[PDB]
Amino acid sequence: AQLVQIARVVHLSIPSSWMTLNTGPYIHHHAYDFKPGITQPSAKSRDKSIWMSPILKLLCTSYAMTVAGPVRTSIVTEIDGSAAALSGNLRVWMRDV
Amino acid sequence: PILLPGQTPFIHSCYMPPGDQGMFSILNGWRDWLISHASTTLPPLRHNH
Amino acid sequence: SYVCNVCNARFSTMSALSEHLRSDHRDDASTLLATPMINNAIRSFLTAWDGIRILSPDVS
Amino acid sequence: SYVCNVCNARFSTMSALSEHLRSDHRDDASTLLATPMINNAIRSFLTAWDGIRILSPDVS
Amino acid sequence: DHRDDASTLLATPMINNAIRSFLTAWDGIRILSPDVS
Amino acid sequence: VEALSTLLRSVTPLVLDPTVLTNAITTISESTTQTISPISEILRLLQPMG
Amino acid sequence: VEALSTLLRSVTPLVLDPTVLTNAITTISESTTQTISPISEILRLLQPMG
Ligand SMILES: [Zn+2]
Ligand SMILES: [Zn+2]
Repeated sequence: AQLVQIARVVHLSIPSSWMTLNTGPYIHHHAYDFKPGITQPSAKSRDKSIWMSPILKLLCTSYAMTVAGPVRTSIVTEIDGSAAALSGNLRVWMRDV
Repeated sequence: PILLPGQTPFIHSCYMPPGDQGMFSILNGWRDWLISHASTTLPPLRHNH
Repeated sequence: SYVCNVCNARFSTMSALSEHLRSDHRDDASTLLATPMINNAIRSFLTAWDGIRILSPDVS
Repeated sequence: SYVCNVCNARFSTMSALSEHLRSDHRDDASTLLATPMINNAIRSFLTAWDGIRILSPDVS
Repeated sequence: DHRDDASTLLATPMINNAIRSFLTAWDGIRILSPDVS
Repeated sequence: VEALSTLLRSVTPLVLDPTVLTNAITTISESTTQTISPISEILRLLQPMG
Repeated sequence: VEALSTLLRSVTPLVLDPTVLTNAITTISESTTQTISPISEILRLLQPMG
């Protein structure tokens, strides 16, 4: 599965306005969901990263595209709750709908 | 939006995504000012968030 | 002047208040020692054994 | 009126505040301020632009 | 200060679902009461 | 027996700290991929009944 | 002692850059499934008052 293919499972899609830009590689290797030297370890997605990382990358690139000016590297720095708690709640919501 | 309270006008690009994504990105940038300002202006809520 | 809501200290600028809110009344550093799946168990254990609490050297 | 939420100075217009932010707090990193960071990013952008033509100049 | 901030799912749902279904399926095998017997 | 037990507790330099046990146990690393974690298990068992 | 220390710091070609150590450390690969990462701990030890 591709990044967007899996990220759409929670209705995270690509805006039509982006369809004229080469966003692929940026989302692939410029939106760090876990930079070792910056992220707090609490945000470490661990094994669920296989399906967690695309979601975080989509959120990161969305924020980066939001601000004006040149495109900058996007990095997750912290999740207030543990990444495990976030994954658990997401699984609950996925099961609910 | 053109200008939020406490911010500077024209800092949001047109490529801002619609829907929840746009909301999240806006709030993420706006986070710290809101939290600090709320503390000064309003009494604290009754149990942790 | 700008003020806190927990310790209710006062600050000359909003920026100084923000960093205080991000540093004083935040979570403790010891929480980061282990995974939540363990920390909850640790918390349960300590709460369970609170009855063994040592009495103050005044009642004795 | 408007306040510079870092140095706590007051200003009559958003223009005056914005000019103060660009000029005075040119290198600050407080999260409450955005514009100095973007300007800093633009400066990085230009430096990369130099790296382009420095190994690919323009001929007449 | 805290009320429910420690609340999540605290066990693997797959195992519990498998367990719960299994017990329910074999629930018909259970014993009779001495009155009925 | 109760009276003597209280007296002993009242006067003694010995102190019991459950934290010391938790600190020692939690030093051990293990994979998060196993369905069963002994560390969680023992901490659940150690608790007093009643 | 403060006087001499400031004088020393005033004139010295030596420069202390904390980043070099973190870069040398953080780049070490490790499995994410272990419950304790020594990298995080050692960072947490020398990070305070950085
Ligand atoms: Zn405070
Ligand atoms: Zn200022």
